[PDB]
Amino acid sequence: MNTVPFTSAPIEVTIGIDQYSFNVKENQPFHGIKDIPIGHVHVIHFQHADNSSMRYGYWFDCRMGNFYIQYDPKDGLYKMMEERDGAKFENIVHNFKERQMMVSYPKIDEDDTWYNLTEFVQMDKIRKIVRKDENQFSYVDSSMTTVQENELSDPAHSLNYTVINFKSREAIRPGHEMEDFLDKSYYLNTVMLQGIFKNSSNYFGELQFAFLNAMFFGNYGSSLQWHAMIELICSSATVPKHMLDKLDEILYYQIKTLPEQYSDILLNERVWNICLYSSFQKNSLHNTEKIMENKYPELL
Amino acid sequence: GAMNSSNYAELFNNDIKLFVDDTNVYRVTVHKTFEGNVATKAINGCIFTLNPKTGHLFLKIIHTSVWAGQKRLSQLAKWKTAEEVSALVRSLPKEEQPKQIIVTRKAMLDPLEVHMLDFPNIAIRPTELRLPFSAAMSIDKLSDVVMKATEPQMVLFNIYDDWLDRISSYTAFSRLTLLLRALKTNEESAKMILLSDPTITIKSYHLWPSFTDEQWITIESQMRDLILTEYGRKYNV
Ligand SMILES: Cc1ccccc1CC(N)=O
Repeated sequence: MNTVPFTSAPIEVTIGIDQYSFNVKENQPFHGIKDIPIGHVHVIHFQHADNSSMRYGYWFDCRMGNFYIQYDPKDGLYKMMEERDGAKFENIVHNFKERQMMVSYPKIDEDDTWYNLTEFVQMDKIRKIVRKDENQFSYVDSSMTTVQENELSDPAHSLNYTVINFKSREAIRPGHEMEDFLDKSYYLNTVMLQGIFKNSSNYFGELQFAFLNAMFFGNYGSSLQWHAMIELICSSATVPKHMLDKLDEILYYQIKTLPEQYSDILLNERVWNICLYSSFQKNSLHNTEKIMENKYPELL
Repeated sequence: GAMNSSNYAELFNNDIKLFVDDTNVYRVTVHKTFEGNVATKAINGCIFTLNPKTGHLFLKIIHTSVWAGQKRLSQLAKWKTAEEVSALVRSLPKEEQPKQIIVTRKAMLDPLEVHMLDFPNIAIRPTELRLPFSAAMSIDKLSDVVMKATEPQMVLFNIYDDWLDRISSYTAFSRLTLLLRALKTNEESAKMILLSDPTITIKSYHLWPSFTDEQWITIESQMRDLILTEYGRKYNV
């Protein structure tokens, strides 16, 4: 079990850690989060009391280093930093724990939610989508645009998701126009899976990372990406059976965890209706179809 | 953007453009089978691809063999249309390719877009106009060449005959749309009006009668009257 200590909490802020969240008062004695499960990526995120705009946060993996948070009064945000000195770090944390100034990662034992939402998400793939190689952790916020969005302005601050475009030469073989447009299997299996992602695990990892950025930061380009990666599978007549079963599980837990009051903006009517009811895979997502029907029957 | 009453004059500028209508590509008669079920029998169709500035009509005849052994023919017809329009553009010299293709039915947008991916600087546009191009098969010479075809065939017609020697494109397109609107709402009456007079003939290579300017005014009035009457009847107004 690892720890992310905080130097201080000088401004009032709502702090999230994965699907959990805590309110912290201005200058409240607060020195971090302990008992963070090892073996998964994590995200620690922030919404200031005075600016409900710009949710922002950091993706990290405690196996990759010792990380802490410190507020920067010049840039006006809580920053993640790495501590290279293992002994300095252990000592800071030990003191803070002894003073019982840390919240505990509040994992129920029965609960697999975070595992299920991050099953295929790997820190090294996050770092290729979010390019800032001097740091071992990745910053994401509400405003960051995707590469694809940028094509239709700052490259250094972009989300480099894999570009999917159903009306593109990459998607459509010359001479197979109608075939490839109505059955995207050659785009899914040959172009994306075999060519770009290499395997379905990396595909699922990017799909899951896009969803989480959409949910935790309201990142609109991430939501576009999540839905595109779902629609590419559902619009393919030929999908490995293991992928379909795993997709049903992935989407079930995403739909389960989504805030009920965000389903209006985070769920695209056309994609979900086409996927659950018209597509080749309308009959391959039983768990996802059942939780969508019993929770968001309005959207459908 | 979509073409409508507001940007109508754009049809007659010097940017090359083509209308494409697919309403007569897949044509069937519906009949009963021996067992009393219903079946379709296809007949020859055509793509109606028209330059509204010049009157060029590239009439691609769609022979019933193109449907043999195919499923979901109404869907396939849209993709066949787009395949043939793309092949027409490719055949055309670069300076003769359109800058826009306006489709008369929005369901042609995605098929044409996908077939035209190699032409990213050709704009594919829908329209809010209810153009009467479906009535093209009420033009006798056009109907005759479609039904007689024994194989796929492209036939080249001036749909304005030589009207452009005396009138502008705008006026020619208005006359064409009026004649076609008339043939669509009451084909029998429309055709009676055009051929009532034995002394007015159709040149061997033209589609419409050789009316003088004054006879065109009478004809156009007769066609307007036909259209308003039918409209009253349609709505009891
Ligand atoms: C179709 C046609 C009609 C009248 C004149 C010239 C043509 C040939 C062309 N547009 O390539």
